[PDB]
Amino acid sequence: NHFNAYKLTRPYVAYCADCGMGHSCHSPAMIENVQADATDGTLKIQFASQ
Amino acid sequence: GQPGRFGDIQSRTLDSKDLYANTGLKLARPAAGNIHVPYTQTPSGFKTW
Repeated sequence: NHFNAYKLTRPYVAYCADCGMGHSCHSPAMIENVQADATDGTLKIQFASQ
Repeated sequence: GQPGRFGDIQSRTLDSKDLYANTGLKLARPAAGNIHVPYTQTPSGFKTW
């Protein structure tokens, strides 16, 4: 319940392929992963902000 | 381990620190402007099986 490891780092921007409306942009809200890997059917998402 | 069917990657146990793979992986060149990396291979055939 302390989470100290994150404090060294910051978020960052990336090149998103769908910024809405089908037009490419740079965004602080991209998404890279899915990795379902469960059995009940939950999902983990690793998106580039904090 | 012909790629795409069963047994596309394997190892003698959970810790055999070298492992066989024939996943047909190859990477191409990106298009202009955006910085990324393209690469093509058949998906993980285990889930297909």
